[PDB]
Amino acid sequence: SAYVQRGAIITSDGVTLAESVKQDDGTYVRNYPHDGMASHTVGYISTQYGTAGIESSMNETLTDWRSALYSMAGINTTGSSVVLTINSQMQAVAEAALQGYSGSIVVMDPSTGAVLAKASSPSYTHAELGTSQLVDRTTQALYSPGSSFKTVTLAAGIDTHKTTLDTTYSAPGTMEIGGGTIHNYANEDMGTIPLREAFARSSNTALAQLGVALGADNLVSYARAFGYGTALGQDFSTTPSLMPNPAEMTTWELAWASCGLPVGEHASPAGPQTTVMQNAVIAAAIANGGVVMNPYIVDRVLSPEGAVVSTTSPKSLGQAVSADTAAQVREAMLGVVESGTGMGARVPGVKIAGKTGTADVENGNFNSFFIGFAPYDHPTLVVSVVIEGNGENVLGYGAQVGGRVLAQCLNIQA
Ligand SMILES: *C(=O)[C@@H](NC(=O)Cc1ccccc1)[C@@H]1N[C@@H](C(=O)O)C(C)(C)S1
Repeated sequence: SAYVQRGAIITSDGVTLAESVKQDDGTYVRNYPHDGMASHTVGYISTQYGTAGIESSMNETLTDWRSALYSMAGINTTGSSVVLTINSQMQAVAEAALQGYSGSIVVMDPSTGAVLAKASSPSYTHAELGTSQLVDRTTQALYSPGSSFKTVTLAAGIDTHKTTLDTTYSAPGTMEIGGGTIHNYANEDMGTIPLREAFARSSNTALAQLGVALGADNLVSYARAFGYGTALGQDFSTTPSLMPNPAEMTTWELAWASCGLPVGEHASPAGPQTTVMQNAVIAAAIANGGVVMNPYIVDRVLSPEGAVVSTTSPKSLGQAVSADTAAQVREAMLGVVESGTGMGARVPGVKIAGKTGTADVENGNFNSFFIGFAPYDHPTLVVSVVIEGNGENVLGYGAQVGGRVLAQCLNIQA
């Protein structure tokens, strides 16, 4: 079977990232041009390091008594190739934006869930497998989403008709909720302000009240309608994002969960805990009139004849919030970037909307998050980013990175 030629893995814009080369021996050596590009996505079949990506998720596609003879094991056959949805140019954009940081970025089409760029850092080359990096931080690492999760809280509060963007909230520096103390960043007392402004400035005190008003059943149900609990990806592996069993939640737990911090202590997992990919699916469903799409990364499969054997169809995971709700959420996210905590994602000449977040992790470090879309009117791309601080002060980086990736990718599209 080592005399059987495996198919190629190609990008949407025709860049071959994996291919088989017949050696004088007869056997084929798996080669990888542009080694280092989209490593986690392209993947590998390694005794030592395991399996990952397309090499393994499309393994069988890539892989008479003519069958006995090893000498004819090639004349008879060749494996079918896989054309990804990844666009090599957008992929380089994301990879360059991650240089010198650990974290990840996903760029997707909101109307279909097609993943156009997917990158994790640090990365590696296939050549190195011959000798942290291996974790795919887009899909197989979980993180506290922090305030990026407030997009869900907000969408739920509006969709259930429990609040509006102009409804005022008290946003004090600290407040006591269910026996515990919720606090705004730097205990900033913002006074009484509309929900749009609490969202823009990312007040934990205000969003925690929305959380408590919604209740645990509503917060979980809406998180799940956005994809939590699903192994996202029609043709790639994502670890499901997690929420607790609502019945086990406490009011304080619910308060922080509504701001993206998981503090639960119970049999079911603490939440929320998200993947970067799940964050993208939320941004996309909001940009997409509330319709959630199951992301995908294979466009089509080709026979060795350079012929189309199948094409992926975009598929919905359901409608998480109504169109009217999504339009209000989009307007709120535009405010974050225009006058709130996401001002760093602004790029002159383009209109960008999103939501930021920052979350403390182990050893006093923190992570920076950004989800968003562009252009504001008729969005054609969505971005999700995490920049892990790991000692460095990365406050605001997710948003700077997100806006720049969005703008560059839009130019690529033009
Ligand atoms: C949501 O992410 C909130 N984050 C925090 O309150 C905790 C935190 C942890 C480390 C450093 C700073 C804050 C609020 N939203 C973020 C954000 O939008 O990035 C703020 C930093 C604005 S506070």
